[PDB]
Amino acid sequence: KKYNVCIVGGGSTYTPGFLKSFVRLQNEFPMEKLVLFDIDAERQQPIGEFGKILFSERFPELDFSYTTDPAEAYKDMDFIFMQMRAGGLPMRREDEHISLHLGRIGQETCGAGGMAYGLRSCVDMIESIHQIRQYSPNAWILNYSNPAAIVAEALRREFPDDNRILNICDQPENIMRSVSRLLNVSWEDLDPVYFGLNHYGWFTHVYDRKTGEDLLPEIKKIIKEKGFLPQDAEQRDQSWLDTYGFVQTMMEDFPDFLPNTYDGYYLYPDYKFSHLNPDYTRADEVIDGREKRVFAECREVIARGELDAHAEMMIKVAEAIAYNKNTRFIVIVKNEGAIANMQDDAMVELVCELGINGPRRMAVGNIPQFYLGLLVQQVSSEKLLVDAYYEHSYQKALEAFTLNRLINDAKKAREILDAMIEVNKGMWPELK
Ligand SMILES: NC(=O)c1ccc[n+]([C@@H]2O[C@H](COP(=O)([O-])OP(=O)(O)OC[C@H]3O[C@@H](n4cnc5c(N)ncnc54)[C@H](O)[C@@H]3O)[C@@H](O)[C@H]2O)c1
Ligand SMILES: O=P(O)(O)OC[C@H]1O[C@H](O)[C@H](O)[C@@H](O)[C@@H]1O
Ligand SMILES: [Mn+2]
Repeated sequence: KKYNVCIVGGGSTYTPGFLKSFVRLQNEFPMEKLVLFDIDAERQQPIGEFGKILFSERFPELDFSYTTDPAEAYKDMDFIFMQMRAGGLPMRREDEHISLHLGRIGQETCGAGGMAYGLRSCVDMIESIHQIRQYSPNAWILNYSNPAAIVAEALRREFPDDNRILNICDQPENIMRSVSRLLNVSWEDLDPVYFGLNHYGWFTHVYDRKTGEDLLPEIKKIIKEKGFLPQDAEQRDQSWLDTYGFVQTMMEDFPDFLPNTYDGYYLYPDYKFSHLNPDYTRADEVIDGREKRVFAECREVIARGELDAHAEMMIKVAEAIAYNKNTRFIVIVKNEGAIANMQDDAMVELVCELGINGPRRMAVGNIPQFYLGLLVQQVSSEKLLVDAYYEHSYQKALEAFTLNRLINDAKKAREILDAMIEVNKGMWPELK
């Protein structure tokens, strides 16, 4: 048996990493057809022409194509890999610049910039899934598209009976990968216990696979004396090294659990804002860094005619689904008791077994009071935001902005929200 796969967002900077991963895991994940879909034909073209060269060299049998036609992309598909960026990096720049220029953190998925990106994603994600369901109702939809917490909440309401949609994030695994470098072990030999929302969580235990010993006490010891580095620290930009290195401070103020690196924004908004350049942001770093290198690569290959971890995890998720492996991943799922003292309809992030029938979440119980206050505040802000999407309510958006920890003020919320409405004119829902 071989599988038909479609990548939504074929013009993404991560797509070449997917095409090379499909070649490497060719024996683990047998494919018969691959289609790159995108709404930007010119941005997707050099990536698709690079793939034709690559596939000819290393995957001749595979039938590869790139298109901007939904019918060609979504017909008779087994898996849909979604990695769109609603508004693209130019709008990510506006998310970061305007927030920082107005005295709050500007970030891709957290704060005012994340909720602005969330409103754009709600519109485009719901529109895209409806198209997909028009052609292949039973295809497994694996979504990377951000902001994941907001997208999952909106998709929960729009498709309540759809059981083949899974939102995932690679941050929990990247922390496990960083821990494996800390401990000089294979990251596949770590068994975590994790709870929280997307980009807002903590590891309560880090067990060794073979022996079951809690490695978390030793993890904090090496962090205090040596620090915390990403597993690919040699290739990472300086901003990522600072984000990972900041966990040393976080673990000294809050020593119980190993934190998701995104916790630093919510626990240290003053420090994080103080060290962010308002005129040269992370979106500019990506434009000058990853976007430039990847597109230049591809154009080098097209001109000549001849010729990782992020793309591999989604493929491994597809493998666990297609072959009913029931292996453990940290994915986003509906709560309904898994976190016992939070509401049923919250989209939370937990360890789950993954098979043909979807994620099988494991109960965590009642979380401590300190973390309950943090997560309920955030999940309420997210649910109020998609409330504004469904109700066309400016008032719901204002309450979502005010409640959020990275804004925290009603007058600042209205000031930022009004600025966001103007630049997001044709990409947001109406807010009246
Ligand atoms: N969940 C995670 O942990 C995780 C990790 C890494 C990246 N991501 C996400 O992957 C995405 C790719 O990021 P990037 O830096 O490559 O962005 P990018 O701008 O390079 O790629 C986005 C692509 O999606 C396309 N697109 C935009 N709107 C679309 C729509 N409505 N329909 C179809 N295609 C559309 C664009 O044409 C563009 O080619 C981002 O959304 C990012 O948040 C998620
Ligand atoms: O800032 P970038 O290099 O685009 O990467 C940002 C990405 O990194 C993190 O690991 C998160 O898992 C993603 O959700 C986020 O989008
Ligand atoms: Mn993520």
